[PDB]
Amino acid sequence: KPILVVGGGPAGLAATHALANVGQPSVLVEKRDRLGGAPIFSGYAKLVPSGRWANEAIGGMVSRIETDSLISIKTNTTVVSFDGDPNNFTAKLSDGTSIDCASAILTTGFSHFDSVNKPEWGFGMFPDVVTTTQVEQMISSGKGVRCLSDGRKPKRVAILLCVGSRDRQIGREWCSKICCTVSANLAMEIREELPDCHVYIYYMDIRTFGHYESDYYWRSQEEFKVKYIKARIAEVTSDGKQLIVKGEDTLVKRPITIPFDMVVHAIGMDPNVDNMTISAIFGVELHKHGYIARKDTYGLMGATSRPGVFVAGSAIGPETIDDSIAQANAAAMSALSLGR
Amino acid sequence: KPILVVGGGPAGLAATHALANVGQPSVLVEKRDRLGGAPIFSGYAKLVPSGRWANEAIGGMVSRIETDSLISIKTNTTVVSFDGDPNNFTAKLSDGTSIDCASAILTTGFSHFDSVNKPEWGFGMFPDVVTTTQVEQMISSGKGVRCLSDGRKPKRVAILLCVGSRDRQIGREWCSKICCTVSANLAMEIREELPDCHVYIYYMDIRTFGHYESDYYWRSQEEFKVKYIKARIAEVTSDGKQLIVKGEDTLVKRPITIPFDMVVHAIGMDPNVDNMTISAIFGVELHKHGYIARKDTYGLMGATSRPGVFVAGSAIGPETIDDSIAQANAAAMSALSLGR
Ligand SMILES: Cc1cc2nc3c(=O)[nH]c(=O)nc-3n(C[C@H](O)[C@H](O)[C@H](O)COP(=O)(O)OP(=O)(O)OC[C@H]3O[C@@H](n4cnc5c(N)ncnc54)[C@H](O)[C@@H]3O)c2cc1C
Ligand SMILES: Cc1cc2nc3c(=O)[nH]c(=O)nc-3n(C[C@H](O)[C@H](O)[C@H](O)COP(=O)(O)OP(=O)(O)OC[C@H]3O[C@@H](n4cnc5c(N)ncnc54)[C@H](O)[C@@H]3O)c2cc1C
Ligand code: SF4
Ligand code: SF4
Repeated sequence: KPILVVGGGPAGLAATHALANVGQPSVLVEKRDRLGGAPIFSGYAKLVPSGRWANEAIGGMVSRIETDSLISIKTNTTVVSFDGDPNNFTAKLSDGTSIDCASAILTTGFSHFDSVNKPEWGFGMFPDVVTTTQVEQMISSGKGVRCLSDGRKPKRVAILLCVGSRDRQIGREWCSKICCTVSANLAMEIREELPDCHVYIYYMDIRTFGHYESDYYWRSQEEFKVKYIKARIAEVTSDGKQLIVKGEDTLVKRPITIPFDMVVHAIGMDPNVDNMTISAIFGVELHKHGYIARKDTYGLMGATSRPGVFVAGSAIGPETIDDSIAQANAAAMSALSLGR
Repeated sequence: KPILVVGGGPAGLAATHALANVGQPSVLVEKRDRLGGAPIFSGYAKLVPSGRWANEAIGGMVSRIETDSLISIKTNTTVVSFDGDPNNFTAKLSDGTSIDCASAILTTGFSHFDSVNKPEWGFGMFPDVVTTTQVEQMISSGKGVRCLSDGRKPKRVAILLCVGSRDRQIGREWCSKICCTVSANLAMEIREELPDCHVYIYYMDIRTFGHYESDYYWRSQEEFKVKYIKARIAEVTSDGKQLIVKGEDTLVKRPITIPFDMVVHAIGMDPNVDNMTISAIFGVELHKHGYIARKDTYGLMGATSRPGVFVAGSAIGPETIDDSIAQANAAAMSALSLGR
């Protein structure tokens, strides 16, 4: 009897591999054409905290399951119906396949915030307003960091933190957790490629928690001369030659009008746009902010509101790769407990 | 053979229970007289993010293993020698017992920072300078938040963040990760008990990441009127009857001299004082800052530098309870893979 794992990103790749390593078969259902989740589909460059290229690090997590006979992979597929009870579930797939499964682990991840939803910060208005995902792709493709307007190397880059996060006005109250460290990492990578480029990070708080404090926040300043300015950004405009970052220096109303060649948005981790459908299909409760709800960890690790259905990773909220992998292995550990 | 789990806090309690739930026996070695780790021996009150009392939440994690015949608990015991290879280890315990084990999981945790090590901030000088652990104990005992000097209810409380963290001068470069949220939680608990008490939190950054942003940072301000001031604290002194917090108000570079009844230190999570001994005994590498090193998560989740030895939780660095529990379940999952 296999365990159904839904979503083939870092979390689903970790859960299926962990189960295969104890001789438990699984079926991995992935909606996209390829596995790897956001780090692969979105072309991430070097990951935090390892410094390894996502194509290699997550690519290896994909490779090792693609030829493991205990894992049946279904790409370009979704679960259209799910019924039954623990050790007696039936999952029907979009291609007509029916799977008799013991349990299900939801590793369906998140959705990148679309910066068109924060219009005052200029995304979609000006080509040189880019997301962190675009910068990751410029680096990971080896093309390099360049302005989209004319292909030039930027001499001044601003990174705006909290784009689509910590923003009650657009219904996104959460902190997306990893964007501070990702921005510090990207700022160092920009500086390594472009030694004449000045990088400024405009923030509300810097949240390089744990080991990220010295490895990313300190290092970005001392080795790479990245500048950090506490400011509430009002808008991004254009004077026809440069982009202009307008805001209030500190937490008060001290006006700032600073010119830049490129403005990067540290976009947040929205709940997966498919969560209302996943909730209806699997019969699992959602968190008040739209993520898939998880019970407290002291009881059954990774449990959803439904017996026999588990959840791990960014499906539950903004989350890092290391934590998503730990959660996925733990949810696999909980699903195995149903066999007694 | 059984799996050896060292340290009976949240992580060790989670690993042993998860193994027993799949029929794998374990031996839990705990140096102290009781299980529960820091939340129990340090008398934590309500936990984040659950809001449940640690005595109930972690107490249940202890209870459920104390009568599970698949788990052999050895309190007041340490591992004095460890030798062998995966599926062929021998652990010798301080009580003379010898354990033939398949693998070992290190869940040996951390050590609370002692603020006698930041003397300019008044700990040990004045009875009303307390740690967050002391405030947790005032609440969890049901005695309530009271000044040690005369037993009065404080009317003004200051919480100083980053005590023993983010401080290169004392060799503690890391961010201790959970103290921002713990302080916001404690500030709300103080306000709930003492409606006439004003609580001020002095910070460098507020790091209520993920779901903690709206549940703790925003709620502490909007529902509980907790005040947050960005400031670098130079010293804590006394005028004879009250404490004086002296610093520099970051936002508008101007000095501050503010009176308080109680000053709380948000103490950091140092590496376990036993880590050099554990490293020597188990033959595992340490992180540059003294924690137990963990390999990257993309390979084998929870692996140390030594084959067959795993690590989870605050042993690796400052860590939350939910993350420590997930990591412990994941390390149990990796230890099970050694059976092939
Ligand atoms: C710019 C940027 C850089 C980042 N870099 C880092 C970094 O360096 N380090 C770090 O720790 N974190 C990083 N993160 C965070 C990282 O993206 C997440 O931790 C990680 O992708 C979460 O993995 P996951 O498996 O939970 O979800 P995802 O990566 O979102 O994978 C979910 C998978 O499920 C699939 N899926 C979705 N819906 C369905 C459905 N209905 N049916 C079936 N399949 C479905 C998706 O197609 C996808 O393949 C970064 C984030 C951003 C925005
Ligand atoms: C004031 C305060 C409040 C906190 N509140 C929260 C909260 O609300 N929510 C949250 O998520 N986090 C909280 N934390 C963090 C929390 O304490 C940790 O996440 C948690 O204790 C880590 O669990 P652990 O099992 O890794 O380690 P520990 O709790 O440190 O347990 C380690 C165990 O191993 C034992 N041990 C140590 N050395 C040896 C050895 N040589 N041999 C054998 N046994 C050994 C110890 O005696 C102990 O029982 C708080 C921290 C502080 C300082
Ligand atoms: S991690 Fe940093 S950039 Fe991301 S939402 Fe939180 S405070 Fe903003
Ligand atoms: S979590 Fe907050 S209080 Fe703790 S070290 Fe980090 S910034 Fe300081």
